[PDB]
Amino acid sequence: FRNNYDGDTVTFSPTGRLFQVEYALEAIKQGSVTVGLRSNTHAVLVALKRNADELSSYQKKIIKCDEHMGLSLAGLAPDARVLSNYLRQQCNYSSLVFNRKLAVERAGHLLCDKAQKNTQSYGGRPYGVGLLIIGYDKSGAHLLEFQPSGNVTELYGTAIGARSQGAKTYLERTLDTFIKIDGNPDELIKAGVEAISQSLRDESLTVDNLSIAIVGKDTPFTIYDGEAVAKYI
Amino acid sequence: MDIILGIRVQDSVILASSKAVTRGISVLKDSDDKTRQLSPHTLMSFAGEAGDTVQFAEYIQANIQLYSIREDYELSPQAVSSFVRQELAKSIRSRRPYQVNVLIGGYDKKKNKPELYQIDYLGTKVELPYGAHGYSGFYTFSLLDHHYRPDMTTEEGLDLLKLCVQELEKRMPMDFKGVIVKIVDKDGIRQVDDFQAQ
Amino acid sequence: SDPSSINGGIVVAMTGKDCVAIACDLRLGSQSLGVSNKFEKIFHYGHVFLGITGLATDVTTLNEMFRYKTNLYKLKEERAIEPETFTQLVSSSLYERRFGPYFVGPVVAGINSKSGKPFIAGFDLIGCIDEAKDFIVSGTASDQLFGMCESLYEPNLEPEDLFETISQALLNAADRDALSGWGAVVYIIKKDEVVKRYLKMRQD
Amino acid sequence: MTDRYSFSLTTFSPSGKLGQIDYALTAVKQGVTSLGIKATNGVVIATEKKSSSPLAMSETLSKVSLLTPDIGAVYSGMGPDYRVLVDKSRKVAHTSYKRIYGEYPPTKLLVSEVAKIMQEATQSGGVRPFGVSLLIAGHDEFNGFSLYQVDPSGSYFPWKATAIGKGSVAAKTFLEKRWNDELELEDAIHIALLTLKESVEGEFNGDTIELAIIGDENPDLLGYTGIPTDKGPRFRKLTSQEINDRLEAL
Amino acid sequence: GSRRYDSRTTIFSPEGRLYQVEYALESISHAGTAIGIMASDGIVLAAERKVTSTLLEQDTSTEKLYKLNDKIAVAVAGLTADAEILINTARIHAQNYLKTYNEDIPVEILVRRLSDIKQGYTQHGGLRPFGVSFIYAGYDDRYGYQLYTSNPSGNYTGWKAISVGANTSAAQTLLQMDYKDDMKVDDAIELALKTLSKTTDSSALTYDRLEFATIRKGANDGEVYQKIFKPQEIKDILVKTGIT
Amino acid sequence: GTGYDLSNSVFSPDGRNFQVEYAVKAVENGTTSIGIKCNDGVVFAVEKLITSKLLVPQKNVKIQVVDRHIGCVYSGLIPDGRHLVNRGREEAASFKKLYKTPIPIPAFADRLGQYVQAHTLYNSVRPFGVSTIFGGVDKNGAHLYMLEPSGSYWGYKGAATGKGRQSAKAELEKLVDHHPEGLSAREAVKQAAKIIYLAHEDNKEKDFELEISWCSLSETNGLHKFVKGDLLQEAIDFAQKEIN
Amino acid sequence: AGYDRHITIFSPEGRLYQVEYAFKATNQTNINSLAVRGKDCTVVISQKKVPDKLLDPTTVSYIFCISRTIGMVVNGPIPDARNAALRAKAEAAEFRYKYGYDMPCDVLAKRMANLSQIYTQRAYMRPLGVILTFVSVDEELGPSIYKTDPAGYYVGYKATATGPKQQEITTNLENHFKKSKIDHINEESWEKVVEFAITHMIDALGTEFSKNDLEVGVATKDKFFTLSAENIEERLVAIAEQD
Amino acid sequence: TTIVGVKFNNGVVIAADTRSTQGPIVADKNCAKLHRISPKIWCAGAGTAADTEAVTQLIGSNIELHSLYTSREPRVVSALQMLKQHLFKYQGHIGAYLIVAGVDPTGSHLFSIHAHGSTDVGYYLSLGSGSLAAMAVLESHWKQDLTKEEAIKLASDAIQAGIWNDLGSGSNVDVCVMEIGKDAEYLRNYLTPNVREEKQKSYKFPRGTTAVLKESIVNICD
Amino acid sequence: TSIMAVTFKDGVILGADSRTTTGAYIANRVTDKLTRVHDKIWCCRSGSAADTQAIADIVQYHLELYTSQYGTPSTETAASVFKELCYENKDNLTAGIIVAGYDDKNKGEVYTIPLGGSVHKLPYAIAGSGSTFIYGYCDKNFRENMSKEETVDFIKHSLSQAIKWDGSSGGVIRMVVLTAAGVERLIFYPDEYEQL
Repeated sequence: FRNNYDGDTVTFSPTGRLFQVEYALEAIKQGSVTVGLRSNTHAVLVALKRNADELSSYQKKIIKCDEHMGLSLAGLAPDARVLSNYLRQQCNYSSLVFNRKLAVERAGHLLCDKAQKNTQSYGGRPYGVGLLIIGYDKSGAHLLEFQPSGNVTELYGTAIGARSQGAKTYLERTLDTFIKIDGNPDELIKAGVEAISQSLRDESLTVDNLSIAIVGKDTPFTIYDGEAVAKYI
Repeated sequence: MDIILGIRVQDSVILASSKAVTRGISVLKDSDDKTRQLSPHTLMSFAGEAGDTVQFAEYIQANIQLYSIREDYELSPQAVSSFVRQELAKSIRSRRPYQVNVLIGGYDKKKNKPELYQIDYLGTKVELPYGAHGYSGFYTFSLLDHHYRPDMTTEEGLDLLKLCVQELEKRMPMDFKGVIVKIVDKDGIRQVDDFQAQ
Repeated sequence: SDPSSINGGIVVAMTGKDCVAIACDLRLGSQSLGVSNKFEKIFHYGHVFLGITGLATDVTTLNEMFRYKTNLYKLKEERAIEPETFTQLVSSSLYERRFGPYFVGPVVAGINSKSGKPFIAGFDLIGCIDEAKDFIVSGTASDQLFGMCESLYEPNLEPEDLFETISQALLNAADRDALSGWGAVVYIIKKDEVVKRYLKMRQD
Repeated sequence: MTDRYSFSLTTFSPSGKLGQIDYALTAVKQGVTSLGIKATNGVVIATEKKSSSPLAMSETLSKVSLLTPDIGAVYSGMGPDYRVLVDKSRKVAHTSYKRIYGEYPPTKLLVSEVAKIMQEATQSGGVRPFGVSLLIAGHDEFNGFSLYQVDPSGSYFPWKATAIGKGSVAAKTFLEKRWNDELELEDAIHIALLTLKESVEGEFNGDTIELAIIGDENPDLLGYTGIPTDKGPRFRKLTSQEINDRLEAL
Repeated sequence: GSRRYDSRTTIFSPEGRLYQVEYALESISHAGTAIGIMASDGIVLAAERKVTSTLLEQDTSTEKLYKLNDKIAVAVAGLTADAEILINTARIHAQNYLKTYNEDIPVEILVRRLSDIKQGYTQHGGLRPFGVSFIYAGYDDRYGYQLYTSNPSGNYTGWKAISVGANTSAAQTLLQMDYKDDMKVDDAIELALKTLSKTTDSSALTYDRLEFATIRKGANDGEVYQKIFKPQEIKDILVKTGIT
Repeated sequence: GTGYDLSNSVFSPDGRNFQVEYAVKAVENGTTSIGIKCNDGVVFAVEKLITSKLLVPQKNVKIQVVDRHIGCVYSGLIPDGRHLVNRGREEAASFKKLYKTPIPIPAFADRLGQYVQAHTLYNSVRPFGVSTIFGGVDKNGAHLYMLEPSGSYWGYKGAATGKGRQSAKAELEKLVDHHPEGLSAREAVKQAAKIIYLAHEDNKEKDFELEISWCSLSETNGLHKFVKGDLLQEAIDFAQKEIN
Repeated sequence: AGYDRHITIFSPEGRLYQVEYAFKATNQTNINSLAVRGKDCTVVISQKKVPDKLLDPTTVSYIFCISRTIGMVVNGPIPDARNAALRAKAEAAEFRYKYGYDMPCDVLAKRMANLSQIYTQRAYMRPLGVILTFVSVDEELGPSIYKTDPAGYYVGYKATATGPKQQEITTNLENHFKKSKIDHINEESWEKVVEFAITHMIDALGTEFSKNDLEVGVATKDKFFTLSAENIEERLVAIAEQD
Repeated sequence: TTIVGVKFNNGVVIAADTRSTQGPIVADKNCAKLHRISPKIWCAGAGTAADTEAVTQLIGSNIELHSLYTSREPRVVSALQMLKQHLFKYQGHIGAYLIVAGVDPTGSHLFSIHAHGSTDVGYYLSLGSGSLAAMAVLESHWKQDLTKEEAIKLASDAIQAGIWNDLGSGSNVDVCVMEIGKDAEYLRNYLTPNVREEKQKSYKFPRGTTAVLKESIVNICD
Repeated sequence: TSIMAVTFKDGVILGADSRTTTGAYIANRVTDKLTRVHDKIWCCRSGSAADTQAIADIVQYHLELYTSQYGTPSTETAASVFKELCYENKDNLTAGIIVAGYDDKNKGEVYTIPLGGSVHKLPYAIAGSGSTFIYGYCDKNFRENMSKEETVDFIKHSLSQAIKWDGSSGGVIRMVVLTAAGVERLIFYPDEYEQL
């Protein structure tokens, strides 16, 4: 068991499991925590960036995909780059060909299908990264959770990475409050920072440690780093 | 077009090639050397389409030099000419053919015989005592039919080329700006540096 | 204009009593300009003889092709190619280039080594086999050659007489064609021996 | 999809053996006996038609196959492998020879093409070797009559007479007793039936035995008249009745 | 997937040897011995057919000595089917050369080409190597009579006399003993037969178990001649040398 | 010996393909889904396990449409289901492009079947980790199908798969007996809601969301449509009243 | 001592275990079929078993109409069966297009047997776990039965049977053709040939059949067709009024 | 060229003249224009001579392989289908025009094929430069239920119309008869109505007439 | 060529002349231009004989494979396959096909497919070079739900006029009647239809 059935993604275990996919899932858990949440007017990403040394920079975890869509990552950053690039192209294709901003729901379906092809063919490997996609389209604010198994889920709020369960239980309690935060971006970010801090343990949220992103009704997807997020610590 | 003449005498092949390079209404150069040494005892002269002419000659040169290194041996003039003919014959049915005519003057060290080969752009090879490409043949062949002998010395050969060049300078419409003359014999290839006033 | 007229040249083959002849002129020109008077258009592979008129580069290329192919044939079969079989090889090789053909008029001549039976054949440029008992003709003076052969020929000629007939067919035909002549060569072919004779003709 | 087996399945073992070729030869050993005998004026190839059921019609399965008008084949080993080798052998006689030279290949060269096909299944990526040994009998003008054996390795050898499959060791020994260089075709048919009778357990008659010859031209089998040089095929399969005639005087 | 069933035919051992080349060489050491000997006036090729029968047609058979060219031949040791694949490509190469240069291919150039094909199956492709070793016998106007050998590695070397197949160690000692530089073809014919006669795994050395060839200047011509000995001719030369 | 269950295309000694059987375990592990054939259409329903309050209700849609007249639902690895439906949609478009008519459900069933079967033929792919229930209305009536990981599929009166398949099948069998003359689309929708609720006792530990779709000649014009609003609540109320 | 049983390469004994295990798969469905030739017809009988009450019985079939003239019954799992069916149909149609006449039963069988032989020699393709029995009234050969298996073997039959209890059907039919001395069922109408087939399946298997326990395919001059449950019932009434 | 095909009560006959031309010149005065696809399926071709011969041997080769594969006598519709699909692929660039006739297990058949890949069926057909001359004879004397002897006569008369009136046709008449029951009989030079008259003179020259410069023996052996 | 197909009460009838010319020479005077692609789906062919023969053969292949898998195809489906080939290869085809068929549900149907590869479902259709001369006649004389005998008379009178004026049309008038009863071949000789 396990030993014999985890050599490649093309092999089912005797209980119907896909261990290579499950090992890829484990790369996300080792990844640094990031939180997503939304109301009816805005959607917010908050991420805890990780460094190597005190001499090193903090690995950026948020990537803009279009003016109305973007995502945060936990796991293999190179794989997030590939998937975010694909999403950038799909968003771009929709605009050029149909003059239409891509629905966040359709973006989720496209990621699912792209991840799935890597879980059924020989020689490849699953993607070793998880993604939280936020956006504002023709049906309002949206937040998605992408796992490299191919499973994509629309949520009000969630978290991924190490110790992400803390932030997730907080949001699960705070649900009725933060969903009502309409027409107030600062207050949604506060609720996102209070959630991300639930997953802390090692350190405190410093100025070059924290990264935040916001998208909404009259707000293009925009990333905040450094002194721009000093007012939230 | 450009003047390309060849003559095999007793112990050597002599190649004479015009120095002019003309584009449209202007003579761009009057000292052009229309020749490449393919091996120590084999010389090829060329005439035809602007770019194709040098590109082909250098490509052949590169191939014969490659052979020489690999085998540590110089191919016979006959072998080199056959290789050249085959390359030309390929190109004539290709997308854009090499429009190049060549003479190959060589000294076969195994036979101790000079050898001259005329090959046109179609891959029409033929071994001759004397050869020309283009219109120049229309004057020189009859001249050489008269005055050529197979036992001529290298010096008698040069006198005979002078007669050909004088006839071309008299009757050809183009100013081809004289010729560069080279001799191929058992000691290799040398240039007759003073043909302008010999 | 016409690739079959640029160089000039002729070939003719005739059958006789226990023998075959094949002849060609020696001219190689470029339009009006005669270039070589040593351009032989007959080749042989073992005892099978092949003449080729038309574009000179293709004459040379096809000779090298059939030498290449007959050499491999001998190595595999452990025997020399026979005229009948070679005729089929020439045919199929030409037709392989149906839409980019060799501009040639080939002519096969020989005696089968087993049956001793004289054999000749001709082809168009894409390999249609002209098989005739009497004679085959090809080249820029083919009209002239058909005229001479039809008039001069009779069946069952001895080698010494066939020589006179084919030579005189070629000579008088060549002299009515600007692009043919400049020398001639005639192969008299028998089971045991083959004699080659260069003919004296007009040099204009 | 995609034949990702682009590597050999036959490789050398430490002892130098090519395992799959040996194992293919072992498959041939289990196969029913077939034989061939070369006479001065013909060749005979024979084998047992071992039916898999009495409800089967053994006429619909021929173990003896025409490849060209003057060439025939029989085998020992796996039948399905033989069937596709025949398809390929017939085709290669056209594409690699008849369409070039306008005549059928001589026996040695057709054998050579079949051998090449079998050699390639010994070295190419993602295949096993053929589990058959063929006996090919034929005629051509310049070589006369010939008989060849072809093995799973692609190796082939000319024979005066031989057998392959189940009882090949005994059968060869019996052929060495009876063969000489002055046999007529009918003498060879007789030697072939005697030899084959030692291999068959059950019924031995024209319905259970299959037998063909390469001999004289059969103008009655050509299908047309008018061309003197075309005299008909040299390959002929003997009928059930023709075999029984020679068993009554056995 | 497929990875599981791949023997990996082109990898090094920890000792820096190619497994499959070594195992192919082992295969060839069981093959019938073939010998080549170069004289001043020609080359001898002699080979032993291992495993024969009374019914094996020797007149038609040709399992060890093959003609590549009018001036070049080879003796084979190993898988015959593998050899024929290589033979045929070598024959095409010689003809391509001839078509290109209008000169017969020099012997080394042919040997290098064929040995490079072998080397390929050794470095890429994932296929088993050809289980063959060749002795090449040929003549050209640059080096005259030449003898070469190639094995499954793709390495080739030049020789005055050499053996391939079984008992090469014994055969090479015997050749090194009785060979001298000023030999004549007829003396070499004897040397090759004697050497086979001592190394044979069979009882005696009879005509029906041999292939024999010479590449001589033809005695009376001026150019090279390739003689592949017929069964009766081998039976005769076997009596002359004193092995009836 | 052993090791027959490591590669996809491999037959075990008793003629089985263990990798397909292992794929079934992935399906058996999944959510329960069903199909109900009524007298002029088909109804599909599925259990959606609510992991948390954070899942947006009524979003995360699981039932998928193919062309305009076919519904598909599946249990097991959801991505594999989507992959299958994407293929189905490509396949239905092709059929319509060439033949003009919308693809008949039997024709469509085989298209999925042949594709799923193809993924049991080679070791370079793994089988589909879903059983798919699907169907709709065509030229000659309604059709319901279930397709397993082996590629096996049949026509059904009612179908069930996933964790609670035994419960569902038991209820489905009672409906076939007690409504022999045929059930209506209105009834089948209510009856499907009941069965998903009764089947949910297997996953009773966590909360769930109901999803229903239907394709009926009289109720939807032979087009696939989702059940929303007052009709969905009516079906939920019926199931809650039946559970007590 | 392991991987030679996973792909189609020779075992030390010269065997192909994956071929032998594919034969095993043919019996997985626990269904028996048989085929007999009439005077100018060919009939195939196959057991029909519908265990689940939730199945639509009209979709449970192992008989296929390959062409207007050819029919095929499969012993083996349905996915592989339909794979073989779809291919045979495509092959049948391509033959008619390229060669201008209907593909004969025996030629289709050879073709499908060649394809099967390929899976037996190439590693990446598995054998199909099926035995295909083709039937027709060939315009040259008349009533025809040709059967192919996972080894790539095929042959024509006077009559044949396939499945777990193949041997009981086979010996029953063997004994009949020993008594009757001919190689077909001497009967003018196909309906009586269907009755013969069903009668001999009942005797051999020692089991009675209802209208839903059987599938029947009939080939006649220029058409192959399958019988409905009611067509079969008519046939089962005929045998009862005589037994 | 003149070629015809004529069905009769128990089979089919085809015929052709024997003149081969290159422009206005006659190359072969006894060319054989009746080709074989299979033993009992024969072919007569017009247009580009190389194409008719090439396409007839290709389909002939594939028909042989098909016959061996199916263990069945080749049919005329198979030759027809393969020829037309090959020709259609090349959009008339293969300049083959054929009358294909023969017998097989399904009966006797007569078809025409054109270079672009269209086919016709009939009881009497003609093609080539002598097509119209021959068709005039066929339209004047054809009737239904012809005998073998009447069919050979009619077909032969039709080729003569081409021979005498068409400049592109001449010399002899080749015939092939294909009857349902029997072997096909190819009747090479069934008629020879154009024997060249004895010449007025002999042009055998006295030996030495031709001047020779150089003479040598050629080496064939090695 | 003059060709037409006419729907009527019991089904549909296809009609055609039998003349094919190369220039002014009649290469075939007894051509059959009514071509079967299925039991009760036939077509009338005009344009390049090579093209329409190749099209019809491919369509017949597709419908044979369609039938094997999905049962009897509709007339619309056949028209769709013709259209697909004609439209997608419009640069290399000169084909004008009328497709006519009968099934039990839809009764008789006629689809015309002109040069470009467009499809037009019509009560009746005319095509071929000769059709130009009978646009007026047909428009004034066609009625819906005619009887078999009326429809045979309409086609016979129509084509006889097309033949009378068009040099590229002539020979016999072939018809193919498609109904529930089956398929009926009719033929009418010059001495009958010229007299009309």
